Amino acid sequence: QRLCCGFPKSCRSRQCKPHRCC
Repeated sequence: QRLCCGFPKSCRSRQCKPHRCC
């Protein structure tokens, strides 16, 4: 889905932090 890099709500996760969108 639009998780970690899709929408910023997932960027608060440890795994999502280091993405290009995060």
